[PDB]
Amino acid sequence: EPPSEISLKNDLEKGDVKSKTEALKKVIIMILNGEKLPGLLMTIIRFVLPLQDHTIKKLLLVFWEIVPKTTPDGRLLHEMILVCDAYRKDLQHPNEFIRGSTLRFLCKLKEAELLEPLMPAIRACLEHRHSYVRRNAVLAIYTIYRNFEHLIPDAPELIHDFLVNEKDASCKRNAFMMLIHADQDRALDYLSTCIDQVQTFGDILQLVIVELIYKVCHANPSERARFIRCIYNLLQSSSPAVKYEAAGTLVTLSSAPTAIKAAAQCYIDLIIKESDNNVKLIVLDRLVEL
Amino acid sequence: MRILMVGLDGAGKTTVLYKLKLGEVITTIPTIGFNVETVQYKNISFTVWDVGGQDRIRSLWRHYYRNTEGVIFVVDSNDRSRIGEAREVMQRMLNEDELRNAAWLVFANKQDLPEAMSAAEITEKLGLHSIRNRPWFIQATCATSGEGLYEGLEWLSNS
Amino acid sequence: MVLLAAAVCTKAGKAIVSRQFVEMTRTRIEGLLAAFPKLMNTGKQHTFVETESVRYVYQPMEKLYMVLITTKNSNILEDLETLRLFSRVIPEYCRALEENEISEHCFDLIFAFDEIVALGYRENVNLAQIRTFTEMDSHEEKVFRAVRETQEREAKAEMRRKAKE
Repeated sequence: EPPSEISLKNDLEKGDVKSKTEALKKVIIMILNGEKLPGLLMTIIRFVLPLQDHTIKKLLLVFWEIVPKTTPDGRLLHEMILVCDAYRKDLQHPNEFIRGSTLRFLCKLKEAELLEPLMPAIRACLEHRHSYVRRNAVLAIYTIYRNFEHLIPDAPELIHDFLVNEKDASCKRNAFMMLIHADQDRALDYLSTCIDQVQTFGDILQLVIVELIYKVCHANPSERARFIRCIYNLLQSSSPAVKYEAAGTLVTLSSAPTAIKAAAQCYIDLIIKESDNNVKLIVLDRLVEL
Repeated sequence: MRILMVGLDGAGKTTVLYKLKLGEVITTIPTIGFNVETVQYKNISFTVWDVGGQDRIRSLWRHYYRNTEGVIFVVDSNDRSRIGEAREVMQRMLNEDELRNAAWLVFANKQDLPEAMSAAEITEKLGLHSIRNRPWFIQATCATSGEGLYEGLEWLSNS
Repeated sequence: MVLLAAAVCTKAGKAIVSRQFVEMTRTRIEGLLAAFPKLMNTGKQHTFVETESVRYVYQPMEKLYMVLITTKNSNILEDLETLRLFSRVIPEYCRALEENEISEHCFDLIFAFDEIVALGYRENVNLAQIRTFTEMDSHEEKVFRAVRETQEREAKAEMRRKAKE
């Protein structure tokens, strides 16, 4: 009549965490199949709200994440609210990495009854001086925006003002990515502002705007000058990325004989400079289109 | 030992707890869930579930239906409200058998906080007067008071 | 995102490990991909192939392939750095090379994907430093000693209160 589920249970005792680790791996593999039959849940439940083992928690957590959670128990196993309060604390945790890590997870996470006061909780965490933590919120939020955008409704602006408060490029970059997805307009307003400053700045964020601008014109234009003013500055162009895009965007925008020429040059030099052949071909392909 | 703090926690039922644990107070949202601490004595380390007796959480505790070893009832001694009603619930604990494996303490908390009943008055009222197949000495705390508690407890692990 | 999955590959027709940024489907997207990869399509050499607007990006590193996939345009170099970069990282991450070591440090490795790359963004430099961020921290400790201690005092004191009363 008895089973090795139990066999694992003693091991855990035996080691502690260590044995459990082993158990996680096994479980994992077991999990990996799909497969498992419940009961260890209880164990897990028992020891884990009163236990640390951070790594293990990380394993555990992730396991929860990858695995379902709207589990035939509910929805939730049904404790998805209670346990969380420790976790919420952790999420609260003064302990910034710890929160950040959670957040990382959290971006992956999407479990609602738990979320609601964690909405409050998160808000606090944004304030924490760590850009890692804050950045993590940007993903997380992104995750909300599809899942329950509304959950938070005032956000697009809130962000946008936030940007104002902000200055970490990494976070900014992110900020843009999400911001346009929420609404371009805010980005644009800012865009107006930024126009001169751009040149000074780091690429990655710059890139993101290039996509956005594209979609809108085919639908409707009349907008140019303000852009142009900048755009000309962009006709410096110099990173291999920048250049790669820069001619590419241009064509998207224009095809005047003068335009034709501008881009063309960029290529030709580029090529000449160019080394990865794979690359070379690619531009051709564009060219082939052209 | 598994020691149980039930009733709706957020009232400072949890305060009662936080006061033990750090010395502090409810600096949490009023807390439905398991709150866990281990307290070590006789080095039985008492694992305390301070759990709100709020709706689900009261409703659902079956995995925690296992076998008890210690009883705190943390009390709003201003509550003198849900207790009869409680008595009415409480029977089903009585009707549990896991529940008869603990020599316990009801703790009257929240005394300063408004008032409290006759130690007796309560005793019938939750239905408490009636036990014996578990010990049943009585101990008042408050939640800004409580001492000699430990006498209560002393007997209790050493039952 | 700029990558819905990173899968690290071994020659076997099979990719040694993988992670699914986003779940929905089943492996058949991933499963199918795995199959195709194993097959290689007999194709001779070339470290890149994109077909049908899907980049299949790989790097043989030995008998191993590290693979990334994408469909719409990218700036190459960056990318390369990564493949290569992977090829810098592993003996540190999971220990050297042989599946097993990795098999033990799976968690570490997956963690590295996330860590390294937040949705197709090159997050940092410095591997050790990368360790640092979590399961290697600092704050928590600072807090703990003081706090734990404080509580402990209350507890100690409590021990007396308890003890006598």
